[PDB]
Amino acid sequence: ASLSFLNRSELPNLAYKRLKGKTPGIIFIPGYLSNMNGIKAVAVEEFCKSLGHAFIRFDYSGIGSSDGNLAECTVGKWRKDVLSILDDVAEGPQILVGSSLGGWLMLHAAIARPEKVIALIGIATAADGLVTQYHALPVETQKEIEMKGEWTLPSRYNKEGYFRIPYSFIKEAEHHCLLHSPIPVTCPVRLLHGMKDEIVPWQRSLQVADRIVSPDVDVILRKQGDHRMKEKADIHLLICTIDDLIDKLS
Amino acid sequence: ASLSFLNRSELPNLAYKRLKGKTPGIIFIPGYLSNMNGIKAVAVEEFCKSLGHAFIRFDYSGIGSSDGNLAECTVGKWRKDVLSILDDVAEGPQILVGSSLGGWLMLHAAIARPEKVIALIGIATAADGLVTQYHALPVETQKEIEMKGEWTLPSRYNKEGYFRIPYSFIKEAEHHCLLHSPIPVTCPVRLLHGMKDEIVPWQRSLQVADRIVSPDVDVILRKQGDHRMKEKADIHLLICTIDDLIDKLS
Amino acid sequence: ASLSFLNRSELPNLAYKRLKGKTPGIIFIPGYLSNMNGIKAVAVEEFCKSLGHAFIRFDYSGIGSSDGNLAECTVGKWRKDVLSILDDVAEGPQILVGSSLGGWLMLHAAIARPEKVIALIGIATAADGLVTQYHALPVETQKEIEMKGEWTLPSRYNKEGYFRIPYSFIKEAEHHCLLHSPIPVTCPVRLLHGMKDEIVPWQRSLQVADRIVSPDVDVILRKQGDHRMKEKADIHLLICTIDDLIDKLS
Ligand SMILES: [Sr+2]
Ligand SMILES: [Sr+2]
Ligand SMILES: [Sr+2]
Ligand SMILES: [Sr+2]
Ligand SMILES: [Sr+2]
Ligand SMILES: [Sr+2]
Ligand SMILES: [Sr+2]
Ligand SMILES: [Sr+2]
Ligand SMILES: [Sr+2]
Ligand SMILES: [Sr+2]
Ligand SMILES: [Sr+2]
Ligand SMILES: [Sr+2]
Repeated sequence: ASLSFLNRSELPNLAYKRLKGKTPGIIFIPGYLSNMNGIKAVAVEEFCKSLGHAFIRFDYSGIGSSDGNLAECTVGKWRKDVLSILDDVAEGPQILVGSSLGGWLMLHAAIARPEKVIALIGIATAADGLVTQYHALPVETQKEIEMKGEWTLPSRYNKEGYFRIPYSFIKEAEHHCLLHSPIPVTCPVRLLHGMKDEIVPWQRSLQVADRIVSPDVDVILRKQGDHRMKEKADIHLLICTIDDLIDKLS
Repeated sequence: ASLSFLNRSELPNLAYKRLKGKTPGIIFIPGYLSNMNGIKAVAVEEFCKSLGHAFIRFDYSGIGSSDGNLAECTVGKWRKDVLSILDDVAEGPQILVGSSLGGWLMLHAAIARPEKVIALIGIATAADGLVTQYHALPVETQKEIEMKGEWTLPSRYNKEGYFRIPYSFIKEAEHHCLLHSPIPVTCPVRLLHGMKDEIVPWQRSLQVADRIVSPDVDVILRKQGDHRMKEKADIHLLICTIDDLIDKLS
Repeated sequence: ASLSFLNRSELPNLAYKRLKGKTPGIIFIPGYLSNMNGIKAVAVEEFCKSLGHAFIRFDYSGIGSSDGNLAECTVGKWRKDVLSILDDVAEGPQILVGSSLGGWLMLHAAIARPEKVIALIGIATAADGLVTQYHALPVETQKEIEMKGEWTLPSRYNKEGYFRIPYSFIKEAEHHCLLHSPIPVTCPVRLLHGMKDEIVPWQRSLQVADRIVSPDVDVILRKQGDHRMKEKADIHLLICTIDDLIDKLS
């Protein structure tokens, strides 16, 4: 699909690619600092094309082809980005497919738009992101990060291109945490997670499943899966999950 | 009712006329290139005045008293116009009355706002507008329109003041077609159609009725009715339909 | 909580104070010309802090720390202010606590956002405000106010700092009256009212209760309560009402 832009007033314009077709549509919500051109996004687009269903992928504010100053971006702004795509680009019932951060944000979207969002598929769902890990750190480290103004990440995160996080970003993200309360999502949910995920522990998907009020939640745990879940077999699992969900919803 | 304007940010301001009264209110959504001063709109306003119910009529972007450059208007922009009236002017439960294009757009509005829209009445509902006819044309004609950049309409459309349509407008309108999928409208629907309609075939209303998920859909076919459905007897049918629906909803 | 601002496009920015915590959150909607620093608002914030629940208080356009020209403010604009806080600041399920005008506006908010608003608590709910009293006045007085352009209020209103009201404000407020129709609120509602309220008669809360479609409405009438309901015992009643409702909703 070719490049379009959503004009927003007093918020940065968002770049997106849209495929015409049947509803329910699919919206792909990417991972942290990921643009819409990744392996999973493109694979989901090609599957929707073969099924004849509508599809949207897009770039967060500050990322890829979208407008915005990445230095000022926050989880809260990216949450509103998802809502802008859902409200102003998508029409009719939608299945959300969210990777990592995108899985955190798809939950917010389903809470906010319970009529329009008819199912959720998460991949390595990063609910409550790094706020969880920040608050598990010893208090002295928490005060060191605050004084420094940034958290320099453990080396395992460097393998994915993550290195530093501002203190202000962590504190803003606290407003968007969900695991301290029931998650009022009432639609079907499928949560895929690799058990060798070194960024988001697989147990996070079980915590999300437990908090979701919907009784219809499955967690699919892949023994040798890592955080990106983009090997050929992992793409096949994602496509099968989408195909089975569309069938069930029909 | 006297003339008011809805201020929108980075979208053209919309002209509307609003009558105070009881809810459910009625919103009249006009036909293609029709302003809010037509026979049916004024008749519905007078009926709501006699019943004591709230009522809104308005002009699409680019039309009548509204702002906007008509040359840049699209079905997608007019869809958002309807949503702007429903969100920013109307308060409480609404019955939508849509004529021609307005009947296509009322479906979008009910899909998008299922809590607020409590019933639909369509008149010569132009679901999927002229996209249907464009794609039924032979392929060579489709390429001729694309090369020319406009579709010069069959003469029968000239009788209503329709002559030419840009290719770009047709392709944008493809994003808003509904008949390829279930239409997730769950409220009562009444679809009036003249069987001698030379612009939108009466069978279109049966197709819409079949796709609507709501079990409560009636199609009223008037043997000698034409596209505008504005003879005195057709106005009486419309008012009776509104009155009977308000009674049923009470 | 410390002072934040909601940026709105082509509407005045709103000042608010937000407390992080569990959902359901609470939003306090203040009385006419009241800022967010009143006794009840602060008491509800302290209770939410002790319970660990999220909380928002805010200033209407034109009031307190918010932007806006108070001379141009209307009930309709303040209604949209409430919706802006609910949409753009609050996340997840909310209990609305509305005092006086705020109780009128919380009803609008629950009508407009039936998924997000999960309960209502009103204090001296001023449904249909002073429109009711204006239209009970003799016709000659109504024409005198119209010619003068303002209504100089009975002296009993002066005790609360209310003196004059523009005619234009009264007529705009007619658009937001609710008691002429069923009130399509479907959540639990608790309406507190002092029987010695000289500003809003206690019977107004019974009228609201009767019009609300929800079967789950209680009216709590305090024999010696006045309009502000801010004595220590009235604060205790409000906190107990919130605590009992959160328990019931859990
Ligand atoms: Sr812009
Ligand atoms: Sr850039
Ligand atoms: Sr800790
Ligand atoms: Sr299969
Ligand atoms: Sr404007
Ligand atoms: Sr013009
Ligand atoms: Sr064809
Ligand atoms: Sr009758
Ligand atoms: Sr602004
Ligand atoms: Sr000021
Ligand atoms: Sr009277
Ligand atoms: Sr107790």
